[PDB]
Amino acid sequence: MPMQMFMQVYDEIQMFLLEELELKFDMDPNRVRYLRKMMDTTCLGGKYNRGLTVIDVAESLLSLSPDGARRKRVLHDACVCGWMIEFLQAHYLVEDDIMDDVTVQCAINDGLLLKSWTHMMAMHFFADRPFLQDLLCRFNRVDYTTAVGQLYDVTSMFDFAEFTLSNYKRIVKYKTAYYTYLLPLVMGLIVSEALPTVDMGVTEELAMLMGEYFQVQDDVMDCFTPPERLGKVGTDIQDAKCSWLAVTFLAKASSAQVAEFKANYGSGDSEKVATVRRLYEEADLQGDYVAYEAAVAEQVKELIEKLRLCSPGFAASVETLWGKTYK
Amino acid sequence: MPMQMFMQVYDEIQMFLLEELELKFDMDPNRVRYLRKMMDTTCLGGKYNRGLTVIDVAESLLSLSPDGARRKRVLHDACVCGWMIEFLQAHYLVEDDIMDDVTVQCAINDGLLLKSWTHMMAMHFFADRPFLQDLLCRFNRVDYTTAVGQLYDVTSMFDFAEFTLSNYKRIVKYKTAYYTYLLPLVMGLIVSEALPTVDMGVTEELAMLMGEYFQVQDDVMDCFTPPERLGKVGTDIQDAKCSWLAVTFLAKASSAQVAEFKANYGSGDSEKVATVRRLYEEADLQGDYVAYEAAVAEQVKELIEKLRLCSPGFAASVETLWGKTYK
Ligand SMILES: O=C(O)Cn1c(C(=O)O)cc2ccc3ccccc3c21
Ligand SMILES: O=C(O)Cn1c(C(=O)O)cc2ccc3ccccc3c21
Repeated sequence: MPMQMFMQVYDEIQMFLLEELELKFDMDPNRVRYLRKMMDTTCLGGKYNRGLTVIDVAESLLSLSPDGARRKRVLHDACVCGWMIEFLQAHYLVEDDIMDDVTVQCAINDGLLLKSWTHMMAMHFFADRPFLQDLLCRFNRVDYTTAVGQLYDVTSMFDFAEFTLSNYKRIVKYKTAYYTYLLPLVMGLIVSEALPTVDMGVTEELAMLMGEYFQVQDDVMDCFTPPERLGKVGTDIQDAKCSWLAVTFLAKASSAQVAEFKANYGSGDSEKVATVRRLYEEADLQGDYVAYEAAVAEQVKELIEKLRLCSPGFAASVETLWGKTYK
Repeated sequence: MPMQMFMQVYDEIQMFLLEELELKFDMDPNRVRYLRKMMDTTCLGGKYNRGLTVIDVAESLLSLSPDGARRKRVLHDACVCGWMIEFLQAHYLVEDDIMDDVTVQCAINDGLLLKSWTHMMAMHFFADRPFLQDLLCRFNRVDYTTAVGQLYDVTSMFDFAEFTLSNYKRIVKYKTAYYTYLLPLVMGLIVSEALPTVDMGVTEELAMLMGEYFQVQDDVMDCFTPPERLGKVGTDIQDAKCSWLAVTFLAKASSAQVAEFKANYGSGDSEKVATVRRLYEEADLQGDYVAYEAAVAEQVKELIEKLRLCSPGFAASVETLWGKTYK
């Protein structure tokens, strides 16, 4: 039911956005169809885990409520919010695709339209909701945060001085955790009108920890999960990314090993990448990964309990989010 | 005084944005300085005619008022609004520079930050102004409009069917007129609290006409003004742009001339570009330019009078905007 509900609302948002262009922005059918296809290609394909998280938070607050004929209103709002994040994520992916000629002009334009669509859908569907101003401001701030996080990530090499766990955490927090973990949880709370009933501190902390757990797992999979299983080719080593593997390796490697790492990192050359993988393997980083992740897991599991004592319905949605991340 | 005032407020906005990053977004001095330099490079250099228009509208409404100790408040607000448009323009120019690798990653990131900065500066400087919500919504809608205009422009060739004056007007209106002419005039009215005292219809019409007059002049200069005088190399012919010259030529050229135009347009080849220039010259389009612009001038001069009979102070600022465009 959640996925079927989410797809049903997508059709509603899409029809609104496309008719608005036709009726108010003087768009020709050809461009309207081009935008329908582009919207489908960029917004549909994934697992929708950011969007579905909004539904799961709202669904937990209806079944485990702190109501009647207005249930379908909360679920609909959860779906528009879910699509705002999915469209913002779609916007970032297009931006990333430019980062790595009418095709370039169209990709840039798609990036701009996807972001503008998040505002358009909010302004229409939530037009007379009292939460509209707070929702717009939290969304925009998270978007700024992400772009700032993207700066810390893209310029993490200037070179190895910023390869620290505190800077890694700074990158994860700003680049990933705010829009991937904090925002879906917060949007599900906004639509349920249950925002001041939860400890934001514990939630922010949980979002940053789950973001950390997810990014650490993502960094490790990028290096060790083969392309057919991973879906794409792992490029963190070549790109000289400030990854969890790099910063953990640099704190436990010997001076010679660090010298060997510095001379081989950030190169497209097959043998240098293999030397890096060999160094990670030999420094028992896959073992350290298990312990770091299990220590994060202990911290996550402890904070969910603190949350459950004041906000039970919310803690069970933060538990399902965690289960998805943990597996 | 306007320019000195505008630069003084830029220093204030810049300091706010940069301190906000340092104190609230955990930014290191190195990146703060990098962003100061990028902000200066992208926002400072031009003639500031969009930004200054906001000041000139507010200045006309203080000297020709429909007040006392709150004069400096209106002028300050006019300067923050002026910088919002200058930053949005800076955002579009960066986006255009990508349209024609840490440099590409940084340009994309700069594009995102410049747009996010327009929201950040508005949310801070106008935090408890009652006009904040209306200002944010009008700004965002104009930004969407521009991206839609950029779609009509970039895909004007699909090929010659869209080379009509009504489509040219559609491109100009959405791509240029809304953010260049309508928005600065509207923002100067918002800060002066004189928005419902003016006929929006006549103003929209004037903005679209001045936008048309400016784009027609810009299109003609791109073709005939030499690179040392123009500042840059004219590429409209090569790019196969839906320019005023192209659409006017296609309505007055003979079937053979149109055939000759179609076989030569949209090519980088020096001889084909020269053939296009020769066709424009031989079809007396520089003569037609004078008559089209003078007919637009007659329409502009007539609408300013209608505006002056109800909103005199506003008409004199729309007159100065016009004088700048006309010369
Ligand atoms: O579908 C996604 O957005 C990505 N994704 C995937 C995936 O199948 O790629 C698994 C998984 C687990 C938890 C998530 C939590 C927040 C956001 C995304 C998550 C996620
Ligand atoms: O400075 C600019 O923004 C561009 N510019 C120029 C220039 O010197 O390039 C002349 C001129 C005249 C009128 C304008 C009206 C609105 C926006 C820009 C205008 C403009």
